[PDB]
Amino acid sequence: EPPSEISLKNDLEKGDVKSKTEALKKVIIMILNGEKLPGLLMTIIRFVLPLQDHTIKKLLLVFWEIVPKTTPDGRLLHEMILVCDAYRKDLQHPNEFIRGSTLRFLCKLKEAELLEPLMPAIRACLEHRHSYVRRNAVLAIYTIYRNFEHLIPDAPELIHDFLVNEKDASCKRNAFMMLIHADQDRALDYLSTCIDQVQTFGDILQLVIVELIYKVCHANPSERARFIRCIYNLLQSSSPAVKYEAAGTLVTLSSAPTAIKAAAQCYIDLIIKESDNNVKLIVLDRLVEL
Amino acid sequence: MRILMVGLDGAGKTTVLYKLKLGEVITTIPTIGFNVETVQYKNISFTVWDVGGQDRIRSLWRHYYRNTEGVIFVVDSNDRSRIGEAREVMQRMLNEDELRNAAWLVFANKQDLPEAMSAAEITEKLGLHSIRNRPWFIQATCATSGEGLYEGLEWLSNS
Amino acid sequence: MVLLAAAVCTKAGKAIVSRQFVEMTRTRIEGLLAAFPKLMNTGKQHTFVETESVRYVYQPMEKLYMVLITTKNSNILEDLETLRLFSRVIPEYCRALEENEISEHCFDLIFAFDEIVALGYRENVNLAQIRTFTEMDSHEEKVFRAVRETQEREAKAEMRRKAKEKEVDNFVDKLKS
Repeated sequence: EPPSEISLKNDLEKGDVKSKTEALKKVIIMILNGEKLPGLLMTIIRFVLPLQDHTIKKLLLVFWEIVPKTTPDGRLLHEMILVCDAYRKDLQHPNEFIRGSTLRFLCKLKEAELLEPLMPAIRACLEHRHSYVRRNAVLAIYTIYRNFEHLIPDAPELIHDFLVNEKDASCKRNAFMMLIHADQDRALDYLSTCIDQVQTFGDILQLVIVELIYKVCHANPSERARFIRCIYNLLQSSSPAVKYEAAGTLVTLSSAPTAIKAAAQCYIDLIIKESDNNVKLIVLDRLVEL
Repeated sequence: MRILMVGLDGAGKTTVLYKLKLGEVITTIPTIGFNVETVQYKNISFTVWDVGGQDRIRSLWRHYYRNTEGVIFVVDSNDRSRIGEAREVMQRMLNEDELRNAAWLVFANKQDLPEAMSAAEITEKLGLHSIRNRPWFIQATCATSGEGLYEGLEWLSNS
Repeated sequence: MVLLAAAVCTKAGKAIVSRQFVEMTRTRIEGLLAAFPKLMNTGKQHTFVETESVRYVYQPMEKLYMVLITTKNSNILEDLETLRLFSRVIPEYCRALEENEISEHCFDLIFAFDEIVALGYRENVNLAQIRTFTEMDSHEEKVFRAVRETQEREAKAEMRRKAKEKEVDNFVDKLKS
C-alpha cells in the first residue's frame, strides 16, 4: 500500500533544504512530464511559510510559476492569498534585491487576489532607490497592462510624470518601450522636448521611437517639421546599430531621389566597412526589394 | 506543537501576536492568513498560526486539520458578540478529535480596550465551562497587558 | 521581448536546455523547433540561418549550438556578442561543459537567461557581479542582523518573563522642392 512520495518526505527532513533540493529536481523532472499526484503540497505548505531557503524558494516559486496555478483546486490551491502575506512582506521587504527578484518573478506572476494590495505594495517598492527594482516594475506593469491593465487605470500618465522624476537610462529605455504601448502621445510630448538632447544620448532608448513613428503615418500624417528638425540631427548617425537603422528608417520615410542617394551611401560604405557576410546579404535583400 | 490563534486576526488579534513576536504591533494590513512563528520552550518550538477567522480562512483550514497540540484563543474582550455564535461554531471543534490533544488557554485580550466579562461569564459563554478531557484552567491577557500567562502554559506543555 | 526563447543546444537533434519566456501552446512550437534543429536540414555549414523570416540564430560552439530565435529585423553585432558571450559564460555558470553539470545547475542557468537578458535587452557585464544580484545580496543581511537581534532582545527578556511567570537645409530645400 505505501509510496515514494513519502520517500521524498523523509529525505527532506534528513537533509533539510539539501535533500529538498534533490526533491525539487526530481519533482521538477516529474513536473516536467506534467505528472505528479498531490500531497506534498501539504508539506510544502507546512514548512515553507515558517521557512527560509531562498534559493529553494526561488525554485519553488518558479515551479509555481511555470506550473499552473488556476489548478483544479480552484483557481488557486486556495491558499494563494494567505502565504502570500509573508511573500508580500518579502515583496515589501526592505530587502531590495529580494523584492527585485520577487518582482522579476512577479513579472512572471499574475495571481490576482494576491495582487490587489500588492498593487499598493508595489507602489511603495517603486520608490526604492534601486533601479533594478524599479525596472522590474516596468515589466511587471507591462504584464498588467495586458492582464489587468485596469487593475491599475491611471498609469500612463503616472508613468509619464514618473519619467520626469526619473533619470536612469536603463529604466528610461524601458519606460519608453512600455509608454508608447500604453500611449505614444506622452512619449511624443516628451519627444518634442527631447529633440535636441537626443544626440547626446545612448542609443537604445532612441531606437524604440523609430518603430513607433512608423505605424502612424500610413494611417495619417501632417506632423513633419518638428520632427525634421531633429531628423536632420539624426543625419549624423554613427553607431553601427544607429547607422543600420538610420538609413533603414529613412527609406521608410522617404524615397526622394535625394533620399535614395542618402541611404544608398550609407549602405555602400557600410558594406565596405562590413565584414559579416550574413549581414551583407541582408541588406541586399532589402535592396532587392528596393 | 501546533498552536492555534484564531479568530479574525486583523484586529490586533494579530497585534497580540506581533507584540509577542517582536514586541511590536500590527504593521501589516489586518491579517487573514497564517502568521508563523516558532517560539522555543521545553524546546518544543510552538508554531503559531495566527489566523483570521474571517470567512474563507475560517472556512478552510482542512490541511490544518491534522492534530493539535496547543490552544490560544486570542480574545477581543470587547467582543462579547460573536462568542455565543462562536460557541455554536466551536462545537464542531469539539466534534473534532484532533481537537482533544491540547491542554489549553483561552486568552482574554483587549481588556484595556473597552472592558471584559466575568472570567466565569465567558467560561460558560463560549461553552468553555464544559471541558475536561482536556484541561481547562483559564488565563486573561489583554493586548496591552497579560502576565502569569506562562503559568497557564506551564501546566499546559507539562500536561 | 526580442526573443521568445533561448534554448541552449547540444548537437543531439536536441537542444540541451531551454526556456520559454511565454507559455500558451505546447512544445510543438518548441517541440517542432527542437525537431527541425536536430534535423539541421542536413544543411552543410553556416552559423546563421533564418528561414522564413525566422532567424534561427545559433553558434556552434563545438558539438553545441547555442540558439536564439527571432523573425523581424535586428542589429547583428550585438547578437553575436551574445552568442559568443554565452560561450564565455557557461563554464562559470554551470561549470564547464557536459550536460550534467548544467543538469545540476539548471536553475542557475535559466536564472542566467533572465538575468542576462531581460526580454531581448542586454542587461549588463560582469558575471560575478551578476551572481550578486540574488542569492548573493547584502541588504537583507544588514537588516537581519540588527532586526533579528532586536527581536532577540525582546525574546531574551521574554525568556525571563516566560521563565518565571546649413547642411540640413541643403537637404531640406532640395526635398522641399
